[PDB]
Amino acid sequence: VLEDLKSCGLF
Amino acid sequence: MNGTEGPNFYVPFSNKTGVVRSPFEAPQYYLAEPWQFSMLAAYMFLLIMLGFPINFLTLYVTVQHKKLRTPLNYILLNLAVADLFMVFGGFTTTLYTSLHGYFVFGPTGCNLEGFFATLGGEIALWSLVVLAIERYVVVCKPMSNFRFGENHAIMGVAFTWVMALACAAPPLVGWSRYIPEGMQCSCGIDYYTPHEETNNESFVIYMFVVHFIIPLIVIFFCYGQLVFTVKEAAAQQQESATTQKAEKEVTRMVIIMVIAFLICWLPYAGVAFYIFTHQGSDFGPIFMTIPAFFAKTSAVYNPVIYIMMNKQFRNCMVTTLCCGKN
Ligand SMILES: *[C@@H]1O[C@H](CO)[C@@H](O[C@@H]2O[C@H](CO)[C@@H](O[C@@H]3O[C@H](CO)[C@@H](O)[C@H](O)[C@@H]3O[C@@H]3O[C@H](CO)[C@@H](O)[C@H](O)[C@@H]3O)[C@H](O)[C@H]2NC(C)=O)[C@H](O)[C@H]1NC(C)=O
Ligand SMILES: *[C@@H]1O[C@H](CO)[C@@H](O)[C@H](O[C@@H]2O[C@H](CO)[C@@H](O)[C@H](O)[C@H]2NC(C)=O)[C@H]1NC(C)=O
Ligand SMILES: CCCCCCCCCO[C@@H]1O[C@H](CO)[C@@H](O)[C@H](O)[C@H]1O
Ligand SMILES: CCCCCCCCCO[C@@H]1O[C@H](CO)[C@@H](O)[C@H](O)[C@H]1O
Ligand SMILES: *C(=O)CCCCCCCCCCCCCCC
Repeated sequence: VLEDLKSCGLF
Repeated sequence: MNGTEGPNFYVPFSNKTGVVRSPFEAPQYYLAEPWQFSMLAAYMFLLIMLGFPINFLTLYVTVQHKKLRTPLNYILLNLAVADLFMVFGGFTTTLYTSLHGYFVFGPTGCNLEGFFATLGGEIALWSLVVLAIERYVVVCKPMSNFRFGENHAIMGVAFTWVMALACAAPPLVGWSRYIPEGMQCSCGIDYYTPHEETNNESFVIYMFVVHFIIPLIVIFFCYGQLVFTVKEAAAQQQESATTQKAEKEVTRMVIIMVIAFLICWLPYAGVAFYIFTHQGSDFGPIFMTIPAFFAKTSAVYNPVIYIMMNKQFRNCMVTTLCCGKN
């Protein structure tokens, strides 16, 4: 889930 | 009766003393002291001096850093442009008119200023909605075998434009109207006078439902699902310290975004709802400016939250502002 979060600028 | 009516205006001041003037013709120094108009100008100046650099810089670093030009970032650029519509459509014009003590640009300028300021605010609003939807789709993956690409990002941006026009354009053609608000130096939607000739009542209801309730429901649902998804992933992977950090940080950001949204729109929604429920009541010029204060200042704190607190944008901004230094 981390790469999707990074892709969204959330983490 | 607390107000003075005119063909394209409503001054929130009684004309029983004969001192009230058209807000398109003469200073409104009877509904507020001159120094209060100066403080209106001062605040507009503050919003320009903070709002323009932060939003223009967002566009500027995107031109210089190619890693920022990703489909998921399109809606953030859309936000930045929207805020600039608020800065030049509204803030600069209000700076100028407040220094005169009235809306010197007349009824035509009132529609112009009203349209672009409202347009800017609504594009920003629906950008925040689209952003939530996109983030929900990408992270929670409600659709199997779906990949968010450039075309989806373009549709999302176009959607905000259409929704914003669905709000900003009707007052130009007879559904509600633009008139000076509060201290009569800026123009906006008439959500407080019973003007049946433009059917104000129905438009305010339409606004409340479509452009407040629906965005609120969507943002809450999407970010609620997102928090649940990340909470669940972390629970199923407690051996990963990074996944635990992610869950904490995401929950924090979702709270910040939800609260910021409410701070921006709940005053306007609250005041409108009150006037709607309590029609036949006195509302001061300074009182009407309060919901405008919260809504307009979003041109500064939204890019702080959505751009500056975004690690990718923040790093690129720091690099740009510090001449190549990391
Ligand atoms: C708030 O109330 C005030 C006072 O009631 C409003 O101002 C008044 O507006 C009228 C016009 O609607 C002004 O009429 C003029 O009166 C002066 C008297 O000193 C004089 O110049 C004229 O009589 C003039 O009327 C016109 O005169 C020409 C002259 O050729 C004639 O041809 C016209 O037919 C017509 O008679 C009056 O002075 C104003 N009074 C004050 C104190 O300003 C004001 O409009 C109200 N505010 C709002 C927003 O409606
Ligand atoms: C105009 O504003 C004055 C205050 O200066 C106010 O007295 C008038 O009457 C108000 O009407 C309301 C309608 O129900 C009522 O709820 C309220 O209590 C009443 N104000 C007072 C002090 O009794 C206002 N009139 C209008 C038509 O707005
Ligand atoms: C109103 C807000 C809308 C903002 C949209 C700005 C998009 C800017 C990025 O363009 C894209 O850059 C990529 C890398 O250079 C190219 O691969 C791609 O083909 C091109 O389309
Ligand atoms: C939203 C629920 C309540 C609806 C009734 C109030 C609508 C009128 C408020 O106008 C607002 O004025 C701001 C400053 O000009 C703009 O930034 C914003 O875009 C615009 O919407
Ligand atoms: C390349 O390395 C450029 C370095 C820039 C350093 C600038 C530091 C000072 C910025 C402060 C700006 C304050 C302005 C206040 C105006 C009211």
